[PDB]
Amino acid sequence: AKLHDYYKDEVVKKLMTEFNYNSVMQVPRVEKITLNMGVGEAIADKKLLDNAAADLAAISGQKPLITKARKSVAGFKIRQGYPIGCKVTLRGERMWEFFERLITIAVPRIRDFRGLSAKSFDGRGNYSMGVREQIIFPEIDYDKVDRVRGLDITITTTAKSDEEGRALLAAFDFPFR
Amino acid sequence: GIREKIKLVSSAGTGHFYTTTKNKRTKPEKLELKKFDPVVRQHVIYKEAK
Amino acid sequence: MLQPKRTKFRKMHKGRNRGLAQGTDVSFGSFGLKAVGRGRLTARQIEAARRAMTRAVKRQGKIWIRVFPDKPITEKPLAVRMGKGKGNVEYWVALIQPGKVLYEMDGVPEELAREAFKLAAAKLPIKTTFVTKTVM
Amino acid sequence: STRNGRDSEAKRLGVKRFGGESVLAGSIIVRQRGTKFHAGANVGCGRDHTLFAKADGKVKFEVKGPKNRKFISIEAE
Amino acid sequence: DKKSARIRRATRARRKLQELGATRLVVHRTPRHIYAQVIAPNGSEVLVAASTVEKAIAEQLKYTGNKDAAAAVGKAVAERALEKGIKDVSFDRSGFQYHGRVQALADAAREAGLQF
Amino acid sequence: MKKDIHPKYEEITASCSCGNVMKIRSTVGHDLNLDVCSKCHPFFTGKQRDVATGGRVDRFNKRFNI
RNA sequence: CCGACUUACCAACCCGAUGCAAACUGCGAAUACCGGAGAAUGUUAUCACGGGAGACACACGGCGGGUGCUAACGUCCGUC
RNA sequence: UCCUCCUAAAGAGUAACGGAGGAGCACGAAGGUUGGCUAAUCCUGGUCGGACAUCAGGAGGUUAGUGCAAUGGCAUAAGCCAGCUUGACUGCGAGCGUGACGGCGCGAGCAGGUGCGAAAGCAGGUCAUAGUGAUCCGGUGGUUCUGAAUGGAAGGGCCAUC
RNA sequence: UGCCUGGCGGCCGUAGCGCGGUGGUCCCACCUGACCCCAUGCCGAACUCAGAAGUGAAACGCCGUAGCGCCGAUGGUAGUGUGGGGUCUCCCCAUGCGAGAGUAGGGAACUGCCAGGCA
Ligand SMILES: [Mg+2]
Ligand SMILES: [Mg+2]
Ligand SMILES: [Mg+2]
Ligand SMILES: [Mg+2]
Ligand SMILES: [Mg+2]
Ligand SMILES: [Mg+2]
Ligand SMILES: [Mg+2]
Ligand SMILES: [Mg+2]
Ligand SMILES: [Mg+2]
Ligand SMILES: [Mg+2]
Ligand SMILES: [Mg+2]
Ligand SMILES: [Mg+2]
Ligand SMILES: [Mg+2]
Repeated sequence: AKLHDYYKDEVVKKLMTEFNYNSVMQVPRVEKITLNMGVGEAIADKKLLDNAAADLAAISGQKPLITKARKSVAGFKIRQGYPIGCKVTLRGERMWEFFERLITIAVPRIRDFRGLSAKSFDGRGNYSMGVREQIIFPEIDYDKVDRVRGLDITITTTAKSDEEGRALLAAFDFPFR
Repeated sequence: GIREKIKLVSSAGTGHFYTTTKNKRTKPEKLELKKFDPVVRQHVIYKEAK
Repeated sequence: MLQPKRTKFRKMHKGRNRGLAQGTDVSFGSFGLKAVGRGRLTARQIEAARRAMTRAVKRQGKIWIRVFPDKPITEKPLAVRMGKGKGNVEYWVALIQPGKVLYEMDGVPEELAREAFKLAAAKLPIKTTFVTKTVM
Repeated sequence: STRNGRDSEAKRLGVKRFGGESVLAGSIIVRQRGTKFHAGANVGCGRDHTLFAKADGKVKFEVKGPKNRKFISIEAE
Repeated sequence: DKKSARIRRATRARRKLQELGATRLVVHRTPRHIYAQVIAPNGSEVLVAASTVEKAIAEQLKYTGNKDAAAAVGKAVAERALEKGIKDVSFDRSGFQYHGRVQALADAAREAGLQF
Repeated sequence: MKKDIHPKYEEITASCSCGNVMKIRSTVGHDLNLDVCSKCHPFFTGKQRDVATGGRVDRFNKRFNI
């Protein structure tokens, strides 16, 4: 949306001068957003996973992909094929539409918001963030929902380092400390 | 073991049957496969019987 | 008493004992007790010759045992006829060929090392010899 | 003591026609369990991975392949 | 890798066509071009080749690298190999799904006298 | 998109009490009115106004009216 | 509570050095075996068919082994 | 009784009351074909979440996987998904392998009718090797082959099967 | 004839991984867009269609560097067929064959058929 051309018109020029880039497109860019939540206790009951899937489809207008256990582990008593959690990945336009409304309404609605930590990068330039609450998004009316299941936001950028990854997210007015 | 014997009797009217095995505990319904009937020299349906 | 734990199989073939040994030089210490004979050398003789060595020096130096039995030996009981299975494993032996360096220690004067190895060489069936480190 | 004493009949595997041998069509070249020798030019492969001739000629063993695998072929000589 | 995953995606069909000892019509596709060439059953030497990079074909084409371009090269390959005596070939996908320009490349070559 | 297996996704008008009228695409079905957005959220000026819990010595000193 | 400070502890994975294996192999012989060609030699010594059998209790010695105690003029195999 | 490894001496075979383990099944899809896909284990970052669930990157390379024990094998995958389906089909079969025999196994290709694929092609069960018992006697179905004077029939024979 | 690039092979690590430099006229690659031809067990990320704005960043090709991977003699050792011998649960002699490991060293490939661009 507006964030996309804002990136084209401002962020590219902001980062080109800062890091002394020689080519136009060597500046990093975000390529996808991955949303999930592993309900886990859906081992006992099935209707929780269908409820979580309805939440993710409300937060982002896509049907979540149900994910199943990769290997049987006796610690939590699960086996291969058991659906454990959902997953949604956003690319292109729908990525920006969710991204713009994450940084502008959802995060400011966090109860006792103090600031998102800037040391959450995975060592290559990608950002991961928990939310602990699915009510901060306006698409939840607090009455349909029953549980307090949290999401897991992942920012997959093409940055070669977290030093560049921090700068790219900062140029989008990301609430770091 | 638990797998017993059945025969798929042809539907072309002639007396011809392929004999196989089928587990009944999991599936109690009949079997329908299009097989070859050498009496009439055509591929016809073979409904389970016996 | 040296003995492998968690062996793949309980009982093992008798086999034979031919050729010369591989570890024929001192690699950890500076004085070594080297075999000249041939024959299986059980785990009870390994410990009986180690005690006679950590007692001759009794305070100084490190001692390395360069052998480990890892060979089960089965013995038939008494008043039992032949056949009807294989014997039940009794002890463990370390097959020794000439040139194998059995024990070796560093940190003591050569005279004390020479005499200490003589006290252990009287507890091992095979004919051993004293060897010192080289350069290569 | 006891609880043993079991075995199975030997399956008589191994190469039947060695390299340089003149074979007919359909004659078994090697009986195997896995695929130790892979079928090359003019030889087939059974359901039990038996390699058989498909045209009369002289057997040839070769080690073609990225993974250096033994191949069996036939020269119609 | 995006090409290596395709190469191993077309190996099984490509090695069977060699064990079969049949002439094959390999097809290479590019977002800007499309190529085709008839390779002998040996596999090492080619007999006939026609592609969009050829200037004799591209000048009549509005934009080489679309379905209408793939139809023109397919006709070119078939007519070029028709006077050489090659009539019986086997199509090789080269890993591309037989759905777009490769389908038109084959269909136009098929209609132009080639039998496969 | 896989042809009507997804919820409806349209454009809504989300506005704040202090303005912040920003058009967005969401799946609610009706326009939404909320608090101050990230533009006017006091996460960058009320820091001293946020850490103020306590105060006992001065409170007693007020009661020291003699 | 956060674990805030300590230990005379043990200690997995990797790194360097040192050994062992019938049921280990990133290496690998000598012989043996299969196929082809060539001279010499051998009263066909080779194969197929047909008439007649005997025999199917083996023993010791050398070499490679299983078992036994690398004991037995012990016992079970391969080859001479 | 059958299957896998070692003893078994680098072709085949090779014994002991020698050393170790399995079988008396399963599947109408776990078979056929077309299209597509690639693991274990680790690190970092991440709400409940924890040594270990789900996710995002990087190392690694098949140390994973195979309905079932072990060996041999598998990336063109024989491992993992989906669409359509019944070749898990009938009559034969050049030529071989292995048994003292009874037997067991591999098989290109020919004829008739199918399935998948655009097509070349693949398909006569399953990654392969265990999952099984002869003859006599009798049971069911088909088929004029015979039918003890003749026409029938009883009873035999042949094919499929218990 | 020479250079650069694409397709198909031969050959299989002396041929691969790592580190550094370099290439965009053509080719290749990323790339713009998505109602359509097709697809996502969600996502044009992949597959696919319609094009050319930008770039050589990533990938790919080429060149350089031995840090690994890899190849590896000569000599000796082990083993062993035949014939002899010993103090013969192990060895020696005559003769034929002769490893494995390690050492010196080699080493960041070579090549065939078509199709483009340049000089
Ligand atoms: Mg007898
Ligand atoms: Mg006898
Ligand atoms: Mg005997
Ligand atoms: Mg005797
Ligand atoms: Mg053998
Ligand atoms: Mg032998
Ligand atoms: Mg015999
Ligand atoms: Mg299967
Ligand atoms: Mg396939
Ligand atoms: Mg299959
Ligand atoms: Mg199987
Ligand atoms: Mg009558
Ligand atoms: Mg009858």
